Amino acid sequence: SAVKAARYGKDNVRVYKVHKDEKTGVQTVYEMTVCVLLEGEIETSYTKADNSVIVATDSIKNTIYITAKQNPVTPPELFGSILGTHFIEKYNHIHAAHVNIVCHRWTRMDIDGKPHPHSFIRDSEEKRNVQVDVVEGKGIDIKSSLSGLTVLKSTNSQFWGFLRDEYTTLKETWDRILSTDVDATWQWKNFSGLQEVRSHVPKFDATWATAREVTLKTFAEDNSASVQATMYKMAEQILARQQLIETVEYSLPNKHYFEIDLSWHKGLQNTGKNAEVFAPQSDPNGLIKCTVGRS
Amino acid sequence: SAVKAARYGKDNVRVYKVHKDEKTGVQTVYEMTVCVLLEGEIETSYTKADNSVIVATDSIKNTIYITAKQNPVTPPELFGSILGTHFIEKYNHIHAAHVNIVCHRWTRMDIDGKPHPHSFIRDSEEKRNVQVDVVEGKGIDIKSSLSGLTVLKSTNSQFWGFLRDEYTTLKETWDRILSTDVDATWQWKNFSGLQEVRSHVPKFDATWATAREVTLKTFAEDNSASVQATMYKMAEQILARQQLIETVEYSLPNKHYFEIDLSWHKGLQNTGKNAEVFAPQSDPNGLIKCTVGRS
Amino acid sequence: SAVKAARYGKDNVRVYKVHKDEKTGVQTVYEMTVCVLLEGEIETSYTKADNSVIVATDSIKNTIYITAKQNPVTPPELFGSILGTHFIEKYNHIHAAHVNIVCHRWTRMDIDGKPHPHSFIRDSEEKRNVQVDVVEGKGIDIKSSLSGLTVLKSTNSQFWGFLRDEYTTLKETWDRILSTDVDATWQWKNFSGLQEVRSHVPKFDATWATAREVTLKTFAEDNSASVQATMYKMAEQILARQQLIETVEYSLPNKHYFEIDLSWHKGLQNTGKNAEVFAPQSDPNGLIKCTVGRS
Amino acid sequence: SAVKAARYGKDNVRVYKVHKDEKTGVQTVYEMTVCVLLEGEIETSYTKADNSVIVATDSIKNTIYITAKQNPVTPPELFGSILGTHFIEKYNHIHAAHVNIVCHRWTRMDIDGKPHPHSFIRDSEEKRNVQVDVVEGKGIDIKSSLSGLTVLKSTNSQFWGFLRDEYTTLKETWDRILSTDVDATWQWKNFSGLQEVRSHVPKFDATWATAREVTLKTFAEDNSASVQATMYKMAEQILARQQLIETVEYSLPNKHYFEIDLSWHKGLQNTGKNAEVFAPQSDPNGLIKCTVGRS
Ligand SMILES: O=c1[nH]c(=O)c2nn[nH]c2[nH]1
Ligand SMILES: O=c1[nH]c(=O)c2nn[nH]c2[nH]1
Ligand SMILES: O=c1[nH]c(=O)c2nn[nH]c2[nH]1
Ligand SMILES: O=c1[nH]c(=O)c2nn[nH]c2[nH]1
Ligand SMILES: [Ar]
Ligand SMILES: [Ar]
Ligand SMILES: [Ar]
Ligand SMILES: [Ar]
Ligand SMILES: [Ar]
Ligand SMILES: [Ar]
Ligand SMILES: [Ar]
Ligand SMILES: [Ar]
Ligand code: NA
Ligand code: NA
Ligand code: NA
Ligand code: NA
Repeated sequence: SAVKAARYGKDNVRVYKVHKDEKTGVQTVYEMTVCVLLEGEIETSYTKADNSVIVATDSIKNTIYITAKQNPVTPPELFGSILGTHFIEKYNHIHAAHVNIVCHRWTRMDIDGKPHPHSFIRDSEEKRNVQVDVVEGKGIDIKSSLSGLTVLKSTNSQFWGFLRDEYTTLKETWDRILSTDVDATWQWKNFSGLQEVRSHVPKFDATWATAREVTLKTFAEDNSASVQATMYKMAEQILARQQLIETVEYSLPNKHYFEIDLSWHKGLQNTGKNAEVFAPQSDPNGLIKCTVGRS
Repeated sequence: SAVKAARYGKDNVRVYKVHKDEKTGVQTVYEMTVCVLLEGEIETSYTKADNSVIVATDSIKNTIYITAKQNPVTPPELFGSILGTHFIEKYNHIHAAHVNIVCHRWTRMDIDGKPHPHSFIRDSEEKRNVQVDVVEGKGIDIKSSLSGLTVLKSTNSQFWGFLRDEYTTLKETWDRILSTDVDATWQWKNFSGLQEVRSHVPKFDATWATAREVTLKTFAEDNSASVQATMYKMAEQILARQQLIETVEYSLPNKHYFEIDLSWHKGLQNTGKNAEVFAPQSDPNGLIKCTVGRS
Repeated sequence: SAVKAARYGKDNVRVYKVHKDEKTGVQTVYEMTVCVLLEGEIETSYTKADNSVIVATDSIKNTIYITAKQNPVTPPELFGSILGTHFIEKYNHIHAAHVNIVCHRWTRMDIDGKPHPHSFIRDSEEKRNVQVDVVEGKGIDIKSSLSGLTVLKSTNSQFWGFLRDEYTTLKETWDRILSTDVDATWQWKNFSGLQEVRSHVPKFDATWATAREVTLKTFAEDNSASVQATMYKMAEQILARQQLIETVEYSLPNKHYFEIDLSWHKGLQNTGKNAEVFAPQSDPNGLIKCTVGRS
Repeated sequence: SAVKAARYGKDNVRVYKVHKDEKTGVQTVYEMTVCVLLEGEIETSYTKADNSVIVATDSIKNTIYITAKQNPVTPPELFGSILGTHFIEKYNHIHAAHVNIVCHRWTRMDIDGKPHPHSFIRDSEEKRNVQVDVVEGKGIDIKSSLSGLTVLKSTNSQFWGFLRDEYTTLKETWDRILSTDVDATWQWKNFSGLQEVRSHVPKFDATWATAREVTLKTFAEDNSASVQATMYKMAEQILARQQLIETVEYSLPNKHYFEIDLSWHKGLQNTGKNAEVFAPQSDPNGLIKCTVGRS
């Protein structure tokens, strides 16, 4: 046998960091879950019980904590880059670092009108994430995303004119519910190293903000021909609003809500135009993915 | 043997309902998970295979759906009452109905400044719930609650002067993080029936709003002596702001965040006054409950 | 206001312990999640910021770990008792200790026929649990249970002759699937203290074994008239097989599996006697509880 | 813009099927969760609101159910192939079908010694899975796996001689606990179509059985130099026992259990050779992956 591929490291490192403006007295907190996996000349640790090549997962956990103390942890794209550059610059036999960051929401609380200086609320389970791959002599590839953004519109969603054969039972509809959890990824042009990443830093928040803003607006205003048609509109708006983005990716569940025929009981009318009460369906669910780049 | 207690019914009924103002064109959606358990003279179904006494769980699922079409599903306290009264008035041998409702958030989206007429976002996993027990010849007891409200303050939390013996290793602190998920219950005075419930309807939202408002403010403004001291302050503020509430209950995890000594590495300083990076601890967690009523 | 009820302590303490027979070289591992909540004269910690009355949750976490080192952690009923007695005997102002233990399965692996001396497998997510309430001057109440025991029979389950009214749509069936997760609790006679608990120790495993054995057999052999009828049979068999048990409790979901009419497509026959393919329904689910004691 | 990649279909289709030997009266049940995603000339559904190209996700749900009635659902590798071939042979514009199956355990119950003819138990949350990609004019690629297989050995695991620098705090150990959840994938040689898949059918169970048997034995008998060294041994044993397997993949968390220094309290000794009580750590966790093919 032989080692064809190998990576190893530390998953699920929970990390908190506070910033104290000792002038204003305003505190900002950040919270993330971090994973770092390394590659390189580490095959012997697998084939020959040679641990001499292993930076211990424990130590990678140390490094995450250390790097966070020594550097800003915002924006995620930058922290990832700094963390991954460390591993490949520090160790000769380590040739790639793979850094996934999941960011958790701590939104400043508004109390009696006023933004409060050090109290926070998890106002969603929506996440901002990054995948940052730092390969030696290749640069830094960054996939940014927002995920777990759960939305529902009660009308202005259609689905008609799909293929009908002897497998088809679904009725054409000109008015349905559409609900999804948004998973959106945008992939940056290759950067050459930390310097280039640092030169674009303001763009990372900007593009994230844009992605979320477009997602929410297109969803609410579009008279959806299908999930397919609506997600493509979002994607092409994002690509047009930031040229450092090479591709845009959406994975979207169709979280169906079924009409309930209630007419067997007192001729009660609750379908079509009369539909008021709906059965949310835990499963199964439609799943729709698309990758959109420039023509 | 003999049947000492028995209840049965349907759990986890997912329910959606839209309201369309066909004037304005504004739609409001509601989503909940419903459980109804019945009691009465149903022992024979257990001891003698006598199914004649059983309203089928399936049918209870029907009734939930039906009741929702025939009535408003807001406020939860009212829907519960209507649903539970149905069972005990309809069936002679059914003497109590137990109705738990969990309400899901669908907050209207703000698009380009403007409230959108039919698009919604799950802007938290926080729930509003009710437990409504309708017992025949006894009235309607209602426990309302908010839950899953996750908060964190970065300072203005203390814990010193606790008992110290040969089991104690915890250091006194005059500045720590405090994070919790809020579970708050307030118990209404017994109501006599649907009429009395209907006469107070506006109070149910009001009190909920109050509970959440007090919870968030007391948490942010209080220089916490302990979780114990801070939750009692919330409870007594709620009791004072609504006389139809008999008791107030808080269950609160203490979701610890530990300091990370980083001084073994380059004499780096990250404890006490220097603390910037923290290890959120998934487990274990402190748990603190209190029931507070009037003196 | 005033404190009506109060308890506090530590939840979700994960605990592992190995036993090494240094004779045979056979190791036995145990793993549990532990919660201890205390009561007593602790109101002032809530009303007056008086922390002097508080055994710190941290210290309760210490005590769990310590008690486990100093004592056997099997059987759960005994460990609970020892742990809870500690708190009420140690502290004057602590008058009750509430101890929930959840036990995790580590079943010895069979390798090449032979029981292996120190390798284990989680061969189910089924748990053995205890609730042990130690109240000062009142003794020790113990609720033992098994839970998360998930079963399914493909036939020999019936449900006919239930009430039919204008809410009923469910068809009578003389052959259906029955699936559930078993939650079974048996409540011991009050014990006077640790001595009495120690005098019965062998009974705790025995009764657990019995409960599981009866549960599985009655489920498999009974031609079920209903969940109601089948669970009562289990309960009365357990009560008859151990006189130190005062009551037996079952909570059981009915995890429905629906027939799929496939006759719209090539007159394919998949209902009634022809039924081969079924839709497992995540929700909603029937829920059936019973408490059975002696006549 | 333009569509770079696109797939769509139905996720989380829950499926049950019983087999009745009407001779013996022995029933066998099967339960799985199924996902089918299609590709082809479907870009217009995204760019031009052209639904004419879409086989509705609903219909794909039908097809899963239908295919299951018309064919055996065991072994998973075969069902996948049949299901995926259907889509690409049926529709001109559909050029690839992607079929993930997750299999759920229903192990026949042993009652009073005897295998019971129609009663079953979920005796683990361990799954057997397949990923079957059917691409038109390319054949059938199959990734089989077992997952969620959770194991722990109490000794005979070592970790020493890893790199030590100014990031390292972890102590070398010649005796620790090793716990993991096993995720093992083995990738078959490309098959040309359904015929070739059918010609190897007996091998699929065999290889699965082998994978699990090797996994469990190597884990229990190996004096682990590291997770790395132990997983490679498993992989090379599997490759040697089946030549139709091209590569073998392991993803493995290191689910750490920490020693508890209890010496601050009554000089109690619970470290090194004395260690009996351990803190299972929910997070973070070491993660170790390897892909092993033939030299
Ligand atoms: O928007 C939709 N896209 C689809 O592909 C689909 N299939 N069924 N329903 C659907 N709705
Ligand atoms: O606020 C707190 N209350 C407690 O009871 C406690 N115990 N440890 N830490 C604590 N913090
Ligand atoms: O066993 C059953 N008990 C019930 O109470 C019931 N209700 N619907 N189906 C049922 N099956
Ligand atoms: O088996 C192990 N492999 C590793 O790579 C490692 N790192 N810390 N501990 C470890 N144990
Ligand atoms: Ar952070
Ligand atoms: Ar969409
Ligand atoms: Ar509703
Ligand atoms: Ar609090
Ligand atoms: Ar234990
Ligand atoms: Ar049952
Ligand atoms: Ar199946
Ligand atoms: Ar391993
Ligand atoms: Na390097
Ligand atoms: Na009645
Ligand atoms: Na006491
Ligand atoms: Na095709």
